[PDB]
Amino acid sequence: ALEEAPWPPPEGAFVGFVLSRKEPMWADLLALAAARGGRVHRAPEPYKALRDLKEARGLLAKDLSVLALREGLGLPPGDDPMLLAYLLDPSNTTPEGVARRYGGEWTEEAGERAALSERLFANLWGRLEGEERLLWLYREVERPLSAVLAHMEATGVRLDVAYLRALSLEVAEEIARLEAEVFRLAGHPFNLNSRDQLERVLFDELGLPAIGKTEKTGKRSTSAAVLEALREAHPIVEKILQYRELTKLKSTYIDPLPDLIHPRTGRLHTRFNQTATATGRLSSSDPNLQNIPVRTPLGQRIRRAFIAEEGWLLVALDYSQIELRVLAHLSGDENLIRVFQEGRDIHTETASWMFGVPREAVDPLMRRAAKTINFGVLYGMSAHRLSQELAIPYEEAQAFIERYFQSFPKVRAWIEKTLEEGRRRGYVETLFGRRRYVPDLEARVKSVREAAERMAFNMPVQGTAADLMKLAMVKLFPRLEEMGARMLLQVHDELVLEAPKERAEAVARLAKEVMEGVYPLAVPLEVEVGIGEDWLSAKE
DNA sequence: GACCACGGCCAC
DNA sequence: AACAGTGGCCGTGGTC
Ligand SMILES: O=c1[nH]c(=O)n([C@H]2C[C@H](O)[C@@H](COP(=O)(O)OP(=O)(O)OP(=O)(O)O)O2)cc1-c1cc2ccccc2o1
Ligand SMILES: [Mg+2]
Ligand SMILES: [Mg+2]
Ligand SMILES: [Mg+2]
Repeated sequence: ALEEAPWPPPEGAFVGFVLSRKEPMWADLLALAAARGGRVHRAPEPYKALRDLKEARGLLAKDLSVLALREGLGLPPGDDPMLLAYLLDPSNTTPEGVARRYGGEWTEEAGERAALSERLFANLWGRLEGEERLLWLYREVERPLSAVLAHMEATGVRLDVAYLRALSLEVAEEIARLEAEVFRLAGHPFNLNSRDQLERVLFDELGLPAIGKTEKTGKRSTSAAVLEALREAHPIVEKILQYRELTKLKSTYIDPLPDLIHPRTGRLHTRFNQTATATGRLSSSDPNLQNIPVRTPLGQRIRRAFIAEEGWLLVALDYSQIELRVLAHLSGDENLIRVFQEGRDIHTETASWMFGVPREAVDPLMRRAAKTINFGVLYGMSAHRLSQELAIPYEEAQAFIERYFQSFPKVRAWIEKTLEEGRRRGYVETLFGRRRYVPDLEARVKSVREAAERMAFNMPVQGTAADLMKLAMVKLFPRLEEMGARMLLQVHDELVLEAPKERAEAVARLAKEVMEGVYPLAVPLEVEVGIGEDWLSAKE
């Protein structure tokens, strides 16, 4: 940890390493070091020294394991003090912040990162002695999960590049037509992408009324909620919303994604961040593949670009009404449990209410609208906003929210119990004991307290569902290798797999069973599954 | 070139 | 916009 011994290190040492850049699939490995006892080992040539390691044990283990897979080396991740910190407090999200909480410094030298990994592991493992529930989540979920994510990251997903490039041009021509239509209505040209320029045109030059203001700077907002509020008080607004949709999808997905294909795989490689969220969810970045478009007809065209290798099929599995089922288990609502022990669909039921139509005539776009509504209401939405999203008088929306919860009395009782317990203990917890600390529950400004309250009772629900999915991933991944299949993506309550066409149907059937039986609840988990040549087909 | 705050908006 | 929650990436506008 200050003293130096010749490479290689002894078995079980802690590793540090420096990458030329944050993405492991794209990084040059600039330095590799390892630490054990009172000694640090430094490698003369980093790529060769990788061959010597049996596992990756230390800070950001998964990242080094991914780079090793890229080179054809099986170097699974083992212990990672970031995972210990994240289980102790999920505000622990980066090495910089962990080190300056638990007794070190994160620099840019591999040998220091290795010596830091050594101490940070000893400190945090000691803080976890006696937290049997957190130790369980570390050994049975997070640590084995890191290996699953490393393989997902190194495998990647195939993308139809020539398609997206052709699509970029069709979208550009439609963007330019819309720009010209707005310029004409404004009587002049300007930067439609400049929020501040648009504000002035809409609210000063034209007379349009300003419905709301931005948070930090108090400017007149031009957000969709504001604009759609007057989608007919001027047609220009209508075109602006269509321009925004198109430019958003072009600059975020259509244009950048094609330029991210890796030269040695032919595929697109995301990163699955395991200590990035306050609830236990994963996140995805560089690029985010958890927010690929899907809701609009153009977003659908984009999602179709995600395709199976030649000779394989994509398999898509998605839990049914997942947080609603979890809520049933957590709250013990007899009436809510029943709903699911009878195969009812509350998303479909709210849509039938919303659109005045029998359950037989709800289509997939209707039910999507009802999902946002049902979860909006659930987690604390206000009567006022609902009346505005649903386009109905204030008093009509007040009432749905009343009936929504009368249905299931035990829910509000579980909310209040969770908060009281969170006020007493400092934190709220998932079914498996994952914690989120929420101090503001006893803040003296109502607005701050009530926000903390909404964050606080959402966490056990969203975080239990994430625990279940993570555990499902951990159980499923060994069965996929034995069938010659691959795990490609996770989108919170959804998995995408890639399987040989000859094994696709068996793989689907199997993955569904594992997901549904991951951890029986007081309510059955149902999983929808589809198979197709592309990401969209598989979700149908 | 690198970093940042902000408004805004995609997904779950 | 807002008494829904959880993320990450865009362009703009700005500094060093
Ligand atoms: O606005 C939201 N707020 C929120 O907190 N979530 C959470 C809660 C859900 O259980 C979980 C998984 O989401 P999801 O798989 O899409 O939905 P569900 O599992 O409940 O239902 P199903 O699979 O169709 O049967 O994500 C989702 C949405 C939402 C709204 C929407 C509209 C379109 C497409 C997806 C959507 O997602
Ligand atoms: Mg679902
Ligand atoms: Mg889903
Ligand atoms: Mg730069």
